Amino acid sequence: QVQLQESGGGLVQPRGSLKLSCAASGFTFNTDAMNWVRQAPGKGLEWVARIRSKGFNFATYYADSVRDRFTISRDDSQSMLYLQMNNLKTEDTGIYYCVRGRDGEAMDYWGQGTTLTVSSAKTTPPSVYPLAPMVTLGCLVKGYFPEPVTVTWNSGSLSSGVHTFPAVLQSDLYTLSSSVTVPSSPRPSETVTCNVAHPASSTKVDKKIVN
Amino acid sequence: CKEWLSTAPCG
Amino acid sequence: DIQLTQSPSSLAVSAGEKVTMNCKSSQNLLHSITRKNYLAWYRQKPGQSPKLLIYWASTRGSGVPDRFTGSGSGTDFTLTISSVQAEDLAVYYCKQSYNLYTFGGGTKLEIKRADAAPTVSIFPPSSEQLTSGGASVVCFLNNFYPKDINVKWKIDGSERQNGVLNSWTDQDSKDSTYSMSSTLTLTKDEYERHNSYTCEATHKTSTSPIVKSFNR
Repeated sequence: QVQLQESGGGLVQPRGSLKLSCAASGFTFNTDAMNWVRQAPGKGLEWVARIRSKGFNFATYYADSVRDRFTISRDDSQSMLYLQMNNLKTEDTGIYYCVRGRDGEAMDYWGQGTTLTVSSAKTTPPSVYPLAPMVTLGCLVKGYFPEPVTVTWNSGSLSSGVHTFPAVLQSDLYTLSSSVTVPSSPRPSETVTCNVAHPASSTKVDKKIVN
Repeated sequence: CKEWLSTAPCG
Repeated sequence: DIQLTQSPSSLAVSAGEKVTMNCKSSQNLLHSITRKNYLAWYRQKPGQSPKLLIYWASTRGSGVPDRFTGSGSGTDFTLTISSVQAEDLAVYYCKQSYNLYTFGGGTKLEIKRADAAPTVSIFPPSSEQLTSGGASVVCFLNNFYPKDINVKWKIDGSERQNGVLNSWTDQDSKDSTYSMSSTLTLTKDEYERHNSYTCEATHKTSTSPIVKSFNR
């Protein structure tokens, strides 16, 4: 199956530089044109760059706003697509998608994306607080930076009845909550844990909602 | 193969 | 730069109904030679990558069901969805490929369903947070419809409006209901100074507000 996996996003300071990468799988990379599309925080999509195949002498195209700053390139032998970003600006904050785009048709497959935040602020670990009282239990993930944070319940066994509310920015820091509803029986008899991960600071906390 | 709309290869 | 404009900005239809949204190009997208209209349609479900639905203005992409019909030519195009189901809530973007790429602002689709009252739940500050010098009272109002709901925080009977962080969720692809979390953050001090805390919710599904309280 086609698999586009991007990596390398993160927190970077204005006027800084970052290099994204995309590992392609499941199709003949050597023949397709590849693109990078981005999505600004709570906005629509904006096509960024495009690199045609070797059969078209590796022709590159760049959006007006990204021209002369970014640099799309590829490695057909490794099936890697790269986006070297320079003179980064706050406007470049967002998720960057790796898109397979056949020349003549349309943008076939998109990756899962990789977040990129451009700010002078600093990485701050999140504080996980166990919100203890079909009974609802919650988990308060507050005061972290930058976005994103990954919240799961019981490592994954608890996916239904869960609601993870979008983070809200406040005084340079983010705050997020996640609620889970389980039958009155499996609590406190069956352990319920709040799993939180903040990549930007290699953080991982298993907060068991005990009470 | 110079134009954006191209579809016929070259070299 | 070709500018695509979409309308409506949001739509709300019931399950089983058919919906029609529009996309208008600032420049003509019909290629004189191939007679093809370089306009595609995509949709992005809550928290997922965009997916191709249609290209060349009418050709459905591979695997895309026949419910999706794309039409129009020149500068005016349309996407029609028939048998709109719960799984279709997302944002629909039209994109142009005539010269470079350009997407539209997107059109959001919402599912009109039966009214549902929220299930309120108030949580006292954790002992761990208290030890940090802060206190955050959290209220979860889940599974309701419509989206509009008012939430008041009352400390001892006085309305506290400063220090509240509200955050809704996207409509749930399965039940079609919304959820909201309200966070009141005070200091250990202020928390120590008061007794009863209440999360008051006003929504059309009830005659009287919903109050969830706890005295310290």
